[PDB]
Amino acid sequence: GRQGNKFRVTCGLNNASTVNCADNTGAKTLTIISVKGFHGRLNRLPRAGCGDMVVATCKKGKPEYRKKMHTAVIIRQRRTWRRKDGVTLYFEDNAAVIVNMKGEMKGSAITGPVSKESADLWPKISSNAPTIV
Amino acid sequence: GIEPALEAIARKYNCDKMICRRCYARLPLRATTCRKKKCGHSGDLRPKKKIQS
Amino acid sequence: PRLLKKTEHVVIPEGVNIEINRKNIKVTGPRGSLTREFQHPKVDIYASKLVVKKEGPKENVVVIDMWYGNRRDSAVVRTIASHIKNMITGVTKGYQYKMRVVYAHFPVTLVIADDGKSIQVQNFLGEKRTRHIEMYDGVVVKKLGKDEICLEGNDVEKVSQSAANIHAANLVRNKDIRQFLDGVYVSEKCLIE
RNA sequence: AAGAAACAUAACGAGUACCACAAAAGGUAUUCAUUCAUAUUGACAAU
RNA sequence: UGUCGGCUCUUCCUAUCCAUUUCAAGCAGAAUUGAAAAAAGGUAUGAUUGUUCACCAUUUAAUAGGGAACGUGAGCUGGGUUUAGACCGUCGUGAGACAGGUUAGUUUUACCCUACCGUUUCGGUAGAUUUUCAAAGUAUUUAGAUAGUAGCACAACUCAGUA
Repeated sequence: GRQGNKFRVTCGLNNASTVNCADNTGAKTLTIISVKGFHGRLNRLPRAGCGDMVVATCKKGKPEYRKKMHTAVIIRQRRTWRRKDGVTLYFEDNAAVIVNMKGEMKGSAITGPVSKESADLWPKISSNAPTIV
Repeated sequence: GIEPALEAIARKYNCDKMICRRCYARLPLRATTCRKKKCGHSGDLRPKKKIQS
Repeated sequence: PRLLKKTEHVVIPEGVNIEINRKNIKVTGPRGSLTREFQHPKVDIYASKLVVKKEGPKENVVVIDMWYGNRRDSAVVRTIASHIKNMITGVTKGYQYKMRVVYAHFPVTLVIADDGKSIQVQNFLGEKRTRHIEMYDGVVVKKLGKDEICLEGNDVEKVSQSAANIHAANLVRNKDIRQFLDGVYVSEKCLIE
């Protein structure tokens, strides 16, 4: 579902990392299980940066979302990362929205800003994104 | 859009051959022995299977 | 088993001159000059005259002679005799190989260089890569008609190999070749004259 | 240690018993022998 | 001759899981299946269990199978097993038995030779005499028998919703 390539973003989100769900789909927080497209190495933990599709579970939310595995996209992170034009930037919290494999967003709203890395990769997220930082 | 005349010469280069049941090698029509060494120069051959629409 | 003497000969027509120097036959005829080396350490190639017809007269021949030798080595007398025979044909009535192009849906364009020493195959099965296929010295390609080319030359070993080089560059890969009957095929092999 | 004849050898094939390994099976590969048929005024292959 | 497993690390085998090159299909395409060359490069993260094993949830191009004193304890750990305390169940008259379960139980020494990794010291290679030459010493510039070897893989766009 992703469109185009993504530059290097230093992945600051580990396995078993709890992130907020900025969506409106009754899921409060998600914990990362695996990262789609991650290439394994011995003893390494899966890593996710901005705009990275992940496989996550909801440990806090409505009964129709809790205790189930979902697919999420990382939209912001507290890990400092550098754009190719010499801009060093980082957000205030780690957050993600729930999207499916085709990329179409399940919800219809996003709270707070959205990184340009995630917005350009997934067009459906940018359409629902208030601001793109 | 291929003429039957062009079919005749294209099939012979590709289809009209024998196959060793052990070599799996492509053999001429009148061949009676697996040509390749690994299959032991076997003597059991079958025609190449035709296309069925 | 071992044959005491195996002999073969090739007749020289009027317009062909053959000179032999240590298994190095040079043949010069009306069309041009051809040369080859037959480095078999058990053959004796020499010119002579020999009556080859039951009632016909003597005629100039090249005799390929091999004495005591096993059937593995006795089989090369006729091979070399055939090779010299092809030279005489090549320098008198050269060889031409007519190749016809077959495609299913994508037309294939052949871009022949001005000298005729190179060709270009484009849009083969919709591909974007372009195949060049060089030609051996003495072999010339030309566009006979629509979707057809012929190769002109004197040496049957150079002409046939160049034609096979063109076909070998346009094989269909990872597809059922009993359905994708595409490529350049040799329609027939004949003489220029 | 020189000479003689062969079936081998285009292969890490062969090479001093006990000994330190190899089988069934297959080959229009090769050498020799037996049996049968076609062998000419003309068999086979090709034209 | 320190007797399980795990952790760390190197190397080897191919009876190849992936990537590369090929042939075959009851191979239209896509996805697959059988086989050949090839062992130079890769082959994961976790819940339960001391487990090897197993069985699940993912991720991946693939998450192949094995050896090296069932590789590897003066490399670690001590979870299991396998002393001495104690509990239960069955057996025994009893002391006591139980590849039955449970809990607590000291893991010593390299400064020796070699191997390996790095690092110094001393010694040193034979037939040329055009003095514009030849040889010995010191220093620099080079030389390269030999040994090792490194780049892989995936994704996106276009080809194309085309064959």
